[PDB]
This record gives sequence, structure tokens and C-alpha cells, in this order.
Amino acid sequence: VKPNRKSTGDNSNVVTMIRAGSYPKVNPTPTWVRAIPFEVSVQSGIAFKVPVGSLFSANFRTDSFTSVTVMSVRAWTQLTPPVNEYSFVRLKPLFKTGDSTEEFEGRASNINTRASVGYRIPTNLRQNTVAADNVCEVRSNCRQVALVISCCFN
Amino acid sequence: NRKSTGDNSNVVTMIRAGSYPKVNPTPTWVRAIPFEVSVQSGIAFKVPVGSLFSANFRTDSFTSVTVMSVRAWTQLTPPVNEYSFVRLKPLFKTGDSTEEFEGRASNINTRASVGYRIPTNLRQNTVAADNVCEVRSNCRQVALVISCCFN
Amino acid sequence: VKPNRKSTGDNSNVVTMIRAGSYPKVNPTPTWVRAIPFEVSVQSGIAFKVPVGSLFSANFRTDSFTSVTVMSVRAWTQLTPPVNEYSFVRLKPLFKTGDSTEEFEGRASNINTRASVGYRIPTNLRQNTVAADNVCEVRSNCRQVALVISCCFN
Amino acid sequence: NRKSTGDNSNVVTMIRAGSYPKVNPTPTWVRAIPFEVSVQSGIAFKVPVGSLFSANFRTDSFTSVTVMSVRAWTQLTPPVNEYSFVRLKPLFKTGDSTEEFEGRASNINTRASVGYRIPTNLRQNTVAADNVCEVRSNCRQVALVISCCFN
Amino acid sequence: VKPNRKSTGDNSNVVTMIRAGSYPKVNPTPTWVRAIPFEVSVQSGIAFKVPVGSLFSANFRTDSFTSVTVMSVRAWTQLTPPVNEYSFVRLKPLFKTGDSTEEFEGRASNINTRASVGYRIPTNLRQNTVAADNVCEVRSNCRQVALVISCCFN
Amino acid sequence: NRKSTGDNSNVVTMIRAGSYPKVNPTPTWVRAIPFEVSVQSGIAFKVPVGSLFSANFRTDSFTSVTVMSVRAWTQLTPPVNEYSFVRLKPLFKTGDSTEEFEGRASNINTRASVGYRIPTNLRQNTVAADNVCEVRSNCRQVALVISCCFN
Amino acid sequence: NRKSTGDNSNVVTMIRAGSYPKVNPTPTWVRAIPFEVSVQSGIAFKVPVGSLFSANFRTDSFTSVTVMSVRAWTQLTPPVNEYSFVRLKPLFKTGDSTEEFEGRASNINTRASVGYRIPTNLRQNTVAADNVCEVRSNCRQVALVISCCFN
Amino acid sequence: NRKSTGDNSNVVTMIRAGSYPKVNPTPTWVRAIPFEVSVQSGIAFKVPVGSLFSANFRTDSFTSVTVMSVRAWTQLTPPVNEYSFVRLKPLFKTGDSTEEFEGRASNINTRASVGYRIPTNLRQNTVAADNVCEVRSNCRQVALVISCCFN
Amino acid sequence: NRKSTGDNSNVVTMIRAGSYPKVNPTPTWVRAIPFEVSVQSGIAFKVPVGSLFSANFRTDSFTSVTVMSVRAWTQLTPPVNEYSFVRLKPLFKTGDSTEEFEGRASNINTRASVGYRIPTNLRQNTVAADNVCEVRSNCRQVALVISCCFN
Ligand SMILES: [Br-]
Ligand SMILES: [Br-]
Ligand SMILES: [Br-]
Ligand SMILES: [Br-]
Ligand SMILES: [Br-]
Ligand SMILES: [Br-]
Ligand SMILES: [Br-]
Ligand SMILES: [Br-]
Ligand SMILES: [Br-]
Ligand SMILES: [Br-]
Ligand SMILES: [Br-]
Ligand SMILES: [Br-]
Ligand SMILES: [Br-]
Ligand SMILES: [Br-]
Ligand SMILES: [Br-]
Ligand SMILES: [Br-]
Ligand SMILES: [Br-]
Ligand SMILES: [Br-]
Ligand SMILES: [Br-]
Ligand SMILES: [Br-]
Ligand SMILES: [Br-]
Ligand SMILES: [Br-]
Ligand SMILES: [Br-]
Ligand SMILES: [Br-]
Ligand SMILES: [Br-]
Ligand SMILES: [Br-]
Ligand SMILES: [Br-]
Ligand SMILES: [Br-]
Ligand SMILES: [Br-]
Ligand SMILES: [Br-]
Ligand SMILES: [Br-]
Ligand SMILES: [Br-]
Ligand SMILES: [Br-]
Ligand SMILES: [Br-]
Ligand SMILES: [Br-]
Ligand SMILES: [Br-]
Ligand SMILES: [Br-]
Ligand SMILES: [Br-]
Ligand SMILES: [Br-]
Ligand SMILES: [Br-]
Ligand SMILES: [Br-]
Ligand SMILES: [Br-]
Ligand SMILES: [Br-]
Ligand SMILES: [Br-]
Ligand SMILES: [Br-]
Ligand SMILES: [Br-]
Ligand SMILES: [Br-]
Ligand SMILES: [Br-]
Ligand SMILES: [Br-]
Ligand SMILES: [Br-]
Ligand SMILES: [Br-]
Ligand SMILES: [Br-]
Ligand SMILES: [Br-]
Ligand SMILES: [Br-]
Ligand SMILES: [Br-]
Ligand SMILES: [Br-]
Ligand SMILES: [Br-]
Ligand SMILES: [Br-]
Ligand SMILES: [Br-]
Ligand SMILES: [Br-]
Ligand SMILES: [Br-]
Ligand SMILES: [Br-]
Ligand SMILES: [Br-]
Ligand SMILES: [Br-]
Ligand SMILES: [Br-]
Ligand SMILES: [Br-]
Ligand SMILES: [Br-]
Ligand SMILES: [Br-]
Ligand SMILES: [Br-]
Ligand SMILES: [Br-]
Ligand SMILES: [Br-]
Ligand SMILES: [Br-]
Ligand SMILES: [Br-]
Ligand SMILES: [Br-]
Ligand SMILES: [Br-]
Ligand SMILES: [Br-]
Ligand SMILES: [Br-]
Ligand SMILES: [Br-]
Ligand SMILES: [Br-]
Ligand SMILES: [Br-]
Ligand SMILES: [Br-]
Ligand SMILES: [Br-]
Ligand SMILES: [Br-]
Ligand SMILES: [Br-]
Ligand SMILES: [Br-]
Ligand SMILES: [Br-]
Ligand SMILES: [Br-]
Ligand SMILES: [Br-]
Ligand SMILES: [Br-]
Ligand SMILES: [Br-]
Ligand SMILES: [Br-]
Ligand SMILES: [Br-]
Ligand SMILES: [Br-]
Ligand SMILES: [Br-]
Ligand SMILES: [Br-]
Ligand SMILES: [Br-]
Ligand SMILES: [Br-]
Ligand SMILES: [Br-]
Ligand SMILES: [Br-]
Ligand SMILES: [Br-]
Ligand SMILES: [Br-]
Ligand SMILES: [Br-]
Ligand SMILES: [Br-]
Ligand SMILES: [Ca+2]
Ligand SMILES: [Ca+2]
Ligand SMILES: [Ca+2]
Ligand SMILES: [Mg+2]
Ligand SMILES: [Mg+2]
Ligand SMILES: [Mg+2]
Ligand SMILES: [Mg+2]
Ligand SMILES: [Mg+2]
Ligand SMILES: [Mg+2]
Ligand SMILES: [Mg+2]
Ligand SMILES: [Mg+2]
Ligand SMILES: [Mg+2]
Repeated sequence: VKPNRKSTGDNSNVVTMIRAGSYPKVNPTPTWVRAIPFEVSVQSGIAFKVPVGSLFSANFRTDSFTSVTVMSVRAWTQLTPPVNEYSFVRLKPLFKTGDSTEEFEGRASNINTRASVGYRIPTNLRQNTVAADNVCEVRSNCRQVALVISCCFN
Repeated sequence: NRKSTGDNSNVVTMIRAGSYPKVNPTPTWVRAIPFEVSVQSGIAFKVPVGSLFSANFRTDSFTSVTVMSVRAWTQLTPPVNEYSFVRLKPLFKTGDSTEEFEGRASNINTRASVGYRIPTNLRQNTVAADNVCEVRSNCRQVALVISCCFN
Repeated sequence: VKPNRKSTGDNSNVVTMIRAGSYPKVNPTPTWVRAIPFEVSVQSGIAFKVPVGSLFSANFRTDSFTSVTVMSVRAWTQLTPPVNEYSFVRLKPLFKTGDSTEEFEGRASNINTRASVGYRIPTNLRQNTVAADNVCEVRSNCRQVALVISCCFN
Repeated sequence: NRKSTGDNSNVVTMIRAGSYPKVNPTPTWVRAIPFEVSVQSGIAFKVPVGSLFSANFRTDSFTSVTVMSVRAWTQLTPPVNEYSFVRLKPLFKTGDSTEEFEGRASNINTRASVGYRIPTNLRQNTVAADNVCEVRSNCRQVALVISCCFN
Repeated sequence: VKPNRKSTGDNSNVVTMIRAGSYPKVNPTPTWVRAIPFEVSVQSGIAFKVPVGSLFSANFRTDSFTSVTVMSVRAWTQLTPPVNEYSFVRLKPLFKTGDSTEEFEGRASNINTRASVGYRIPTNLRQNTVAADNVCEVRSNCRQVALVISCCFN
Repeated sequence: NRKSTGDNSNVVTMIRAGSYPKVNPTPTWVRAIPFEVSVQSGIAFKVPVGSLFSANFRTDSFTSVTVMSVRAWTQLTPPVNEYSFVRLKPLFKTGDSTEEFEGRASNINTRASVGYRIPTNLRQNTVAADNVCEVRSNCRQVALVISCCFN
Repeated sequence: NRKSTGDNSNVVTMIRAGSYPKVNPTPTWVRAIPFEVSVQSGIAFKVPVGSLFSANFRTDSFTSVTVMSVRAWTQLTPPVNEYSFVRLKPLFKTGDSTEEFEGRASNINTRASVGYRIPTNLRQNTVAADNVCEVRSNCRQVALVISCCFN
Repeated sequence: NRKSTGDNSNVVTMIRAGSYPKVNPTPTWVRAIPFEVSVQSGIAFKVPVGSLFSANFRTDSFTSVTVMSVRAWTQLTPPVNEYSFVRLKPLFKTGDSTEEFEGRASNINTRASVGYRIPTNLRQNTVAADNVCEVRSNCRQVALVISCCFN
Repeated sequence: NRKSTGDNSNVVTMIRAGSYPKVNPTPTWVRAIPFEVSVQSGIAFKVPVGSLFSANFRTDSFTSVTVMSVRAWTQLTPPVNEYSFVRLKPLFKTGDSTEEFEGRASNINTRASVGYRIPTNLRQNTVAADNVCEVRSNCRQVALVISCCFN
């Protein structure tokens, strides 16, 4: 059928016609895979529950989502540790179907450096969580902790 | 930087994370936005870029977007005894176009469809006040699907 | 051991003996993978929640099941659209662990034709749902919508 | 007609469905039904096809079934000093059979087992009023497993 | 760098130095994959609900876990059947998201032998369960039933 | 003995189990236990095996453990103007060792690290009353990671 | 080209027969005949060949038979404390044998079995009046399976 | 070496031009010109070539044109009960043709289309006064697409 | 054939020794000896070889030693504002050297390190009274590691 006509082709500098056909399947409000960096405050000796509602905010463009499937969690000490000590952080995953008892701990080897640790959620436990829910318990000698949660907004 | 999929893992597994990586809380996003614009008979309508920024598309947190290509479809029936048709005239801040990319329907009961691509060199940002393209048609509304890149 | 005896062999027209052994593991009430076509009524501008209890009925032979793992959902406009308009349908999946916000929309390109759309549930979200639960919200300019839900009865 | 498995998808994904397919709300079903029938000493019992239709097997919504093959096992101990045994005589509407497929136990503490296949040419439907096969045995009950096709 | 020094090498009979580096990521309370054999009592004609709390006990070393992801379930008749009968056992899986209706039955071919049966949980249904929850309903002519549950403690 | 993974199964599936297998309700367990021990200046401390048995490590149900290898790290800052250091002296019931596996830090702001392996021939059990190794250091505490096998 | 059978017909076709063939309304027939015989403790029982001519076996229309092999199993439990056993002494019209082919059960609850082949050169017909073999055993009944040629 | 364009520049470079070339401010141009023409029922309409010279097409600066091919579609619905149809009779200054290249729609709601190629040896210029072809049809309007060479 | 060791023994075996060999109760020994030496600011310290003969190193039974290489690290923090540094001037009984092999830390919190090899032809014994090298540095203490041959 005289193969192709159109205008120019590939390496071009002008508008070119698109020979559309049938109206396609669309979606104005799709899903989105994201890594949300945010900080949380932590006292000494007390485990802070990281709420899922912190992922939902306009500071991440996600204030339009009402549910999230968490995949992995990573956390860095945000501040310096007490005098003479090396930073440290722990993570206990929490699941609406059953809270786990792990304390995935990572320590720093230099006092001036951040302590880092993180955990992966298996596929059979990636389920939606709402703002009211909590993702995990954080502990640390440091007063603030920076997280980077890899999750799927839908 | 040690993550896997397809694995047989049915429990949590520790990730040996190290240095705080480079992050971004407001990343960009390539989208194919759908929305409809009403039109009149024989009168052109300037589609304002400001319809791509809205909470109905999760984009009310953006102010500037790089349009890439437009595709238009008629949304309502055409006048009596007429076949549907729609025309697209690109519009750019640096100098409007005089093209009228027209597509007609070969069955009155069908939508008319057309689109145009914006070459790489003309892919600059546009804000809400700017325009995208003129849309003529004999059909009282028109449905668009604009592939773009929010930033 | 004189290989095989029996009667005839393969291309046969008479009863043939079966040299059974130990009573096997059985199951009088097994699982079943199905695609259940049913219609639902839809008003204009109002999202109708498709109840899971509609899959459970004797019209599908499934009135003997009390739970179902939904996999995918597909929907067609069952009636004609308003005057001058083209049919359209939307689907917002619902999950007991967290309702999603997608509006998977599919439109027709001919007024006389059905509009079609559908979505797939990932593996990590295939979990049982009971009659009381709902699968998704349907919207459309058409008054009835025909669905075909692929699911696993157990 | 675009569905996958094993995928790394952890969110819903749109399916580009088109024409309303061919459907069936009451499809067929191949089954291996288990049930037990009591028996007497030296007296044959005509297993009625109507035991395969019941809500205990999810089949009370069927009326006709294509039997394919029968397999029998004794369900209770045999008389004292005896070894278990069971006989199967096929029964068809078009003309009963005189076979007596017999299987015996070589250990008194074991079940006797036997079965028969129905060739393709004799695989017609049967309703509740019809019979399947005569079952003789010295054991007070008998357990069956009938591979069939409900329709 | 003069490749390796150390002491002896591989086939050795004395302590050897380990040239450690940075403090690693640790975990004092990890997960554990286990197969927990325990018995349950069963009446005649009555289905007994196997509680998840039976997996949590110091007799399995697991009295330190508060959640469990069940994978598969296997069960053997623990005692002899009534007079003149052959042992038998059934299993109906139970899920907090929706109880199933299967009756996976396995029978013995010798009266003096155990009847055995079991079922596998798909990946999409491996979710945590707490002590309060139940795994499945057991039936049998025998008064006791021995199970061996393959599960993942976390 | 018929179990699979990676399968497309989304419903329960029957397992054809047979004979009651060999079981064990209290199996063994290889572990890498972490804990910290305080230390003084110039004085050695005998790490008691009894710190590996505790509910904080899920091991309070064990009484005997086969140590395999020790690795030590300083847990607090060193004295002023000093670099961190730690020494490990293996201890065995059959005859203590006189080695002093020492590791120092090349940056005052860094931990000192060292470890030792126990050869196969010296891998016997140890109970709570036994000792593991002497730990010297200029740092007020020390953090250990003992690979072992509980039984 | 199809699913089942496929091209076959599926309706009748004509056969172009020729000359009238050779026929036989009363052919031979090779069988495995099952039947039991009572046995006294410490007495040998002469099995009659006329037990092979019976309508139970569809063979009441035969008067002769060519015996190939004799297999025997114990049919009832043995005396207390005793394991089952059975012996077979072959008998021929041309000269009786003296072998006592015996077999014993290793489990009191199991059948004792044995059998013997008759060689080609001893395979002649035997009428109802004849005897095939002598049976000795501690169980009262003994089941037999005889592969033979009815003619 | 990069992502988009890569090595290019990205800023201007100098061209080392030479002698002043041959130029043409007013070149030729090959086009596909779209336009409609009203048609009466049962009357043939002579299409004027001067419909190809218009600013709507950027061609008001041309006075001649070399026509290659003529394609026609029906633009309005047909009378009731009737299927659309259109006929094209070519016209040439050297001798008018007599072919009525016709086309019919198979669906009343669809356009009837047809067209004809003009061979090389009949491809001469045609001024506005000339005619290209006669159009007959049952629909009142008929849209045309003409591939031609403006010069 | 097994898991660990496997075939070995696992119990003692006999050795079929022969003539009485050549023995040496007091062999040589190659070592890396660690020890520190105090250093004054702006003064060179003569390291005595008699620091290599000590029971801390199991070498109190030696009287001579053949030095191969000398490596040095700073043991205490440098003055304020200053980066660590250390210099090594070799010394030999046949003629002292004049090289000041120096090394500097690039980070104030890090050790300054340097070392020098002694070539074969200068590797003779050295008694306790002798000196191995002169040390200069801004830190007060300086740790040494010397690869040498005790004999
Ligand atoms: Br271009
Ligand atoms: Br398109
Ligand atoms: Br599409
Ligand atoms: Br989508
Ligand atoms: Br991100
Ligand atoms: Br990241
Ligand atoms: Br605090
Ligand atoms: Br703490
Ligand atoms: Br702080
Ligand atoms: Br919580
Ligand atoms: Br603290
Ligand atoms: Br790696
Ligand atoms: Br696992
Ligand atoms: Br990382
Ligand atoms: Br990075
Ligand atoms: Br990344
Ligand atoms: Br980014
Ligand atoms: Br994107
Ligand atoms: Br999109
Ligand atoms: Br609107
Ligand atoms: Br118009
Ligand atoms: Br607007
Ligand atoms: Br610009
Ligand atoms: Br046959
Ligand atoms: Br079988
Ligand atoms: Br089986
Ligand atoms: Br099953
Ligand atoms: Br279906
Ligand atoms: Br389907
Ligand atoms: Br309505
Ligand atoms: Br609406
Ligand atoms: Br309607
Ligand atoms: Br809901
Ligand atoms: Br509406
Ligand atoms: Br495809
Ligand atoms: Br995903
Ligand atoms: Br489809
Ligand atoms: Br289809
Ligand atoms: Br299908
Ligand atoms: Br079907
Ligand atoms: Br089936
Ligand atoms: Br079945
Ligand atoms: Br019954
Ligand atoms: Br009987
Ligand atoms: Br009955
Ligand atoms: Br029939
Ligand atoms: Br060694
Ligand atoms: Br290490
Ligand atoms: Br690590
Ligand atoms: Br771990
Ligand atoms: Br285990
Ligand atoms: Br096991
Ligand atoms: Br009871
Ligand atoms: Br029961
Ligand atoms: Br009992
Ligand atoms: Br999964
Ligand atoms: Br329950
Ligand atoms: Br019972
Ligand atoms: Br296998
Ligand atoms: Br499945
Ligand atoms: Br098993
Ligand atoms: Br085993
Ligand atoms: Br195992
Ligand atoms: Br074990
Ligand atoms: Br282990
Ligand atoms: Br561990
Ligand atoms: Br402590
Ligand atoms: Br010290
Ligand atoms: Br202690
Ligand atoms: Br020992
Ligand atoms: Br023929
Ligand atoms: Br013939
Ligand atoms: Br014959
Ligand atoms: Br034959
Ligand atoms: Br036979
Ligand atoms: Br007797
Ligand atoms: Br006797
Ligand atoms: Br006797
Ligand atoms: Br007789
Ligand atoms: Br004789
Ligand atoms: Br012969
Ligand atoms: Br150039
Ligand atoms: Br030039
Ligand atoms: Br030119
Ligand atoms: Br051109
Ligand atoms: Br053109
Ligand atoms: Br007219
Ligand atoms: Br007309
Ligand atoms: Br006409
Ligand atoms: Br004109
Ligand atoms: Br003319
Ligand atoms: Br020409
Ligand atoms: Br030797
Ligand atoms: Br020797
Ligand atoms: Br020597
Ligand atoms: Br040596
Ligand atoms: Br050494
Ligand atoms: Br000084
Ligand atoms: Br100084
Ligand atoms: Br100096
Ligand atoms: Br000295
Ligand atoms: Br000298
Ligand atoms: Br030399
Ligand atoms: Ca938003
Ligand atoms: Ca039913
Ligand atoms: Ca414990
Ligand atoms: Mg570090
Ligand atoms: Mg339209
Ligand atoms: Mg369409
Ligand atoms: Mg029986
Ligand atoms: Mg058995
Ligand atoms: Mg330290
Ligand atoms: Mg017997
Ligand atoms: Mg027309
Ligand atoms: Mg220094």
C-alpha cells in the first residue's frame, strides 16, 4: 500500500501526522512505583511505630492515593549518636495479619557515619495498607532516623 | 543495592544497605492524560495546558509539563447526515503552526480520529497559561489523549 | 512378567479390567477455576459496588462454594448509551486490605458497539473473599453492565 | 485476550478487552467421585447413577453424566477367616454385561480392589434412574471411585 | 600483595586469625523454617479446629515467635480405627480471608496402617497467622491425629 | 514427598502423603549470635558461653553449643589520643590457648576488628559454665559475633 | 482435523465382501479359570478337570481341555500359630508325578502361593473324569487359577 | 556517550560555504489536496481545476497543475433505503473519456469510494478554467483527494 | 562416602617408623613482631634490637636475629592542626644509612605509615645491644611491625 507516507521520518524537526484509529483503553488515575524518603523522630529505648500515613502527602505527590503495597524498607540514622557511642538502628516489620519479631539491626563502623539496615517483604505479604496502619518499629540511639521506603501506590 | 524478585522467599530478608543514596521526593512522570473538551461548529478552541494539571490525574502538584504528542477523537455524534471530523492545529509559544491535521470518519456511527507528534526540538515546558493546539470539529465535544512528561 | 495381558488394548470397543491397588487420596469437594458471566444494574453518575455474593449462585453451579479468589475482571456495556453519546465503563478495584483509586476506563468507538475494559489482580493480592465483600466499583453511562469474572472457587 | 502469570506485577494492570466473548454459566466437569455403598453376602447391588448427583460433590446441579471408568475397594473387614473380595459387573442401558471383574486381597488385613474401563463407544449419558454396575462382595460395605464427566 | 599469609590453610588443626573489617548487619531474632509434629484429639463425627497456638510452644523451641506463615499441612491417624473399619482423615483448610470447603480425604488400605493426607497452600495465601487463628478442620474415625505442619516462623 | 514452588497454583492442592516420616521437634540451629561485653583497661575478661543461651536470641531452650569462629569489634570510643584495639585469646576446656589475636584501628574514629576460627578438631560442645575467649581492649565495651551451632 | 476419531465416518459404510469364507461356530478358547476347592488337614485332594467345565466360566459347551499351567493360593486362614502353605503334585494320564511344589507365606495374614508349568509334550487333552493335580495344605479352602486351552 | 543526541554540539557551528548556488524561490510541490463538491441527484458535476488553486491549500500562488490521481468519497448520507455510490468520469483537454469508474458502499452508514489513475502521457498541466472529471452520486456532497503536482 | 572427613579412621593407626632422624630442639623461626616505642618531638629514637627478645613474643630464648623489613605506624594523635608523620632511618653495623623514609597521613585522624626493606647482602644477625633504625615523628608513640628471622 505504497508503504509509508507521513512527513519526514525519525530524524525530524517538524510536527508529523499520527494516523490514529479507535479510542484506546485509558486510565486517568494509575498506579506508581516509588521510593519515599522521609524522617521520623525516635526516643531512646522506645520503639517508634512508623505510620503508613506518612507516605501519603503532597510532598511526595501522593496525596491522591489511599492505599499502598509496601515492598522493602531501608533506614539511615539521621543524626549523630550519643557521646562515645556508635550509631545503630533496628527494624521490626509489622503486618496486619501477624506482627513479626525480627530486629534487623545494622551498626556503623565510624561514629561520624550513619548506621544502615533494611528488610525485604516477600511477595506473599505485599498487601495493601492504609494510612491508619504501621509498617515497622524503629529503634536507635539516634534521635532521628531517615527512611527510604520502596512501595507501590495504587 | 541487593534486591531480587521471583524468589522462593516467604519471610522477610535483611538488605545490606550502606550509604544514604541520592533521593528525590518529587520525581517526574510520563503520562497519557485523557480528558474531553467541548467544541462548536466551525469555531476553533484553544486547549489550555492547564487541564493536564488536576487532582483527577494525580498531577495537581505539577506546574510545568513537556507535551510530546496529541491524539484526538470525537466524543459525540455528528450533525444529521454528516460524518464525524476533527482538525488539530499545533500551537507553540515560539510561533504557532498553521497545520490542520484532519481526520474524518468513514461511518457516521464512528468516531473521527487524528493526532500529531511534536518533534524533539520543540519539546519545551508549558505552564497552565499556555495553549496546546486548536481543535475544530462538527461534533459537540472532543476527547483527547496527550502523551506528555510532567516535571 | 509376561509384560501385559488385560483385554484388547487402546483401540477397543469392550469393557477392560483395571488392576487397581491401594485406595487413593480423594476429594469430594474440590476447587474450580471459572469465568462467571453476570450482569449488574448501574445508575448514571453513581458507582455500583459489585458484590462477591453474585458469583455464589446455583445458576453457575457454585452455590456450594463459600469463598473465592478473584484473579481478573472484565466488563462490557450491556445496553445502549444515552442519545448522541458513546458507551463507556470504568472499574475501580476494591481490596479488604486497602481500596485502590484506579479508574480503568475503556470506551467504544461506535455508538452501536459495547465499551470494554478490565484489570488483572497481581498474585500478592489474590486472597479469598466472601459473599459480603465487594470486588470493584463500576461506572458507566449505560444502565446495565455485563461482567465476566475469572476466579478460583475453593 | 492478554493475560500473563509468573510476572513481577505487584499492582493491578489494565486488560485491553474487546468483543464480548462466548460464555457459558453452566459448563461441564470431569470428576472422580468417591462414595460408599453397603453390600450383602452373595447378593448383588445395582449402584444407581443418582448417587453421583448430590450437593456433597458440588454436582446437585447436574442431571446427566458420562461415566468413563469404575474402580472398587472394600470398605470394611471381611468375615472371619476370609480374605476380602469384590466383583464388578458393568451395566449399560443398551444391554447389560455378564462380566464379573473380581479382585481379591492377599492379606486379610487388606482391601480388595478392582475396576473396569468403559470403552469410548459405550460412553453415553446416564441419569439418576439408570444403573452403573453390580457390586458383589463378602465385605459389608464397598467404596467406589467413578471417573466420569458431568454435563 | 603477597597473596595470603594467615596460619596453615584449609586442612588445619589450630586456631587461625580472621581479618575482619566493618561491623556487619546482624539479627538476634531471625526467621526459621520448620516442620512441627504435634497431635490433636478428635471426636467421632465432629470436626476439630486445629489452633495456630499449638505451633507456639517451648517443646518446639518456638515459644519466642508470635506469628507464623503456614505453607503445607500433613496428617496421620495416630490411633487405631473402630472395629471392622479402615482409618481415614480429612482436612478442610481455613483462611482468615475466607474459609474453604475442600475435604481432602486420604484413607488407609490396611486396618493396621495409618491413613494419610495433606494439602499445600498457594503462595498468594501464605500470610501470617497468630495463636488465636486456626489452620484447618480435622475429621476422622480415629480419636487422635498426628500432624506435621511445614511453616515459616517470623 | 511431592511439593513444588514457583507454580501458578492459586488454590490449595492435595499432597499424596504416605508413611509417617522421621520427625524432630527440637532440631539444631546454626547461628551468628551478636552481643556486647564490657571490658576494662588492660584487664582480660572471660566471655562465658552462657550468654549465647537466652530468649533474646531464641536459644533459651538449648544447653550446649558448638562454637565455630569468633569475630570481635570495639563498641565504644577509645581513650583520648588513642586508637582502638582489641585482643582475643581462645579458651578451650581441654587446654587454654596463649594466642592474642589483636586488631587495631587506623582511624581513632573507627572500630578495631579481629576474629579467630576454631579448627574442626576443637569443635566440641560447651555449656553455660564454660568460657570462649579472653577479650582485652582499651575500649570500655566490645561487640562480638560468634558463629556457632546450637544443639 | 478433529478431536476424537476425527475423519472416521461417523456413519456406516459398505463392505465389498467376496466368496463365502471358512467359518467355525465353535472355536477354541484360551482362558485363566478361577475356582476354589475344599481341603482337609493332612489329606491330599484330587482336583477334577470337570471343575473347568461349568457355565460359571462359559465353558459348559466344552468336553476336553489342554492344561498349560496351575497356580494355587490359600483361600482361608491357617491354624493358629501356623503360617499358610500349599503343595501341588501334578497328575498325568500317562504317569503321575511325585513332585510336591510347595509355597509358604512369610506372614500369617498372607496367602501361600505356588504353581507349576506343564511342558509342551505333556500338553494333551483331559476330560471331566480326569484329574489335574493333588493339593495339600493347612488351610481348608485353596483358590486355583489355571491357564488352559478349551477345545 | 550520552542519552539524547549525545555528541552533536549542542551549540551552533560554522559552515564553510562556497560559490553562490543555483536557487529557486518558487519551486514545484507534490500534494494531496482535500476538498468537497456539491452534487445534485441524477446530474453530473464538472469539477474545476481552479478548486486546486486556493490559499486554504497554500497554492494561491500557482496557475498550473499536473494531475496524477483522483480519489472520491461520498460526504453525506444517501437517500433512504439506498446504499451510497459515486462515479468518476475522467476529462482531458485532448479528448474526454467515457468511463464511469463507480464504487458502492456495502453498508448504508459507510462512504462509497472510488478513484482513477491518470497515466504518464496524459499528465499535462491544467489551468483553473479546465475540468478534471465529472462526478455522479446519490449523496449531495462528495469529498475529493487529488494527488497532483503544482508548478 | 560420608559427610566430614569420611574414610579417615576415625581412631588411631600405627606408624612404621625407621632410623632415628635428625632433630633440632631449638629451630629458627620467622615472625612479624609488633611493639611500640615512645618518641619525643623533634628527636630521633634509636630502636634497640633487644626489644625483639622478650617473652611477650616467645623469643626470650633467642640471642640473635636477622632483620628483613621494618614497617612503622604512628600510635598516638598528632599535635593540633598537624597531620601525622613518621620517618625511618636504617642503621647497620657495617655503616649507618642516611635515608629518612617518611610517610604522612592525609587525614588528621589516621595513622601515618612507612617502611623499608633490607636487601639480601645486608641481612646479617643483630644482637640485643645493636640498633635497627632511628625513628622521628610528631606523635609521641609509634607502633612497629618487623618481619625478621630469629636464630
Ligand atoms: Br524536518
Ligand atoms: Br493512536
Ligand atoms: Br487499546
Ligand atoms: Br494503566
Ligand atoms: Br522515587
Ligand atoms: Br532508593
Ligand atoms: Br529521648
Ligand atoms: Br534501645
Ligand atoms: Br541529636
Ligand atoms: Br501495629
Ligand atoms: Br539512647
Ligand atoms: Br554482589
Ligand atoms: Br522462606
Ligand atoms: Br542501600
Ligand atoms: Br546513589
Ligand atoms: Br535507585
Ligand atoms: Br529522579
Ligand atoms: Br515515568
Ligand atoms: Br498514564
Ligand atoms: Br466538559
Ligand atoms: Br462544521
Ligand atoms: Br478550558
Ligand atoms: Br524556547
Ligand atoms: Br474390542
Ligand atoms: Br487404580
Ligand atoms: Br494416591
Ligand atoms: Br483435589
Ligand atoms: Br466458565
Ligand atoms: Br472468558
Ligand atoms: Br439513572
Ligand atoms: Br459518571
Ligand atoms: Br437503556
Ligand atoms: Br467495599
Ligand atoms: Br449517564
Ligand atoms: Br499480542
Ligand atoms: Br509493580
Ligand atoms: Br477480552
Ligand atoms: Br470467543
Ligand atoms: Br476463554
Ligand atoms: Br463450555
Ligand atoms: Br473438567
Ligand atoms: Br475430582
Ligand atoms: Br451408606
Ligand atoms: Br460371600
Ligand atoms: Br442407592
Ligand atoms: Br445409545
Ligand atoms: Br595445623
Ligand atoms: Br568478618
Ligand atoms: Br554486612
Ligand atoms: Br537475618
Ligand atoms: Br523440623
Ligand atoms: Br517432614
Ligand atoms: Br467420641
Ligand atoms: Br465423620
Ligand atoms: Br482409640
Ligand atoms: Br504471591
Ligand atoms: Br476458624
Ligand atoms: Br467414628
Ligand atoms: Br514422582
Ligand atoms: Br489455580
Ligand atoms: Br508424605
Ligand atoms: Br523419612
Ligand atoms: Br524432611
Ligand atoms: Br533434625
Ligand atoms: Br541451621
Ligand atoms: Br543468625
Ligand atoms: Br552490657
Ligand atoms: Br590499655
Ligand atoms: Br558475663
Ligand atoms: Br574433648
Ligand atoms: Br471394501
Ligand atoms: Br469378504
Ligand atoms: Br477357528
Ligand atoms: Br482366544
Ligand atoms: Br481368561
Ligand atoms: Br480336616
Ligand atoms: Br492342618
Ligand atoms: Br499334610
Ligand atoms: Br467332575
Ligand atoms: Br493314569
Ligand atoms: Br511337543
Ligand atoms: Br563545513
Ligand atoms: Br555552500
Ligand atoms: Br527546484
Ligand atoms: Br516536494
Ligand atoms: Br500533501
Ligand atoms: Br438534487
Ligand atoms: Br438521487
Ligand atoms: Br445519476
Ligand atoms: Br474556477
Ligand atoms: Br477539450
Ligand atoms: Br510519457
Ligand atoms: Br606407615
Ligand atoms: Br620414621
Ligand atoms: Br631445623
Ligand atoms: Br618457620
Ligand atoms: Br608471626
Ligand atoms: Br617531647
Ligand atoms: Br612535634
Ligand atoms: Br623532627
Ligand atoms: Br636492649
Ligand atoms: Br656501627
Ligand atoms: Br647475598
Ligand atoms: Ca496530586
Ligand atoms: Ca451444586
Ligand atoms: Ca526460645
Ligand atoms: Mg562503616
Ligand atoms: Mg464523533
Ligand atoms: Mg470500536
Ligand atoms: Mg475389605
Ligand atoms: Mg495402605
Ligand atoms: Mg572502638
Ligand atoms: Mg490361606
Ligand atoms: Mg456518502
Ligand atoms: Mg599517629
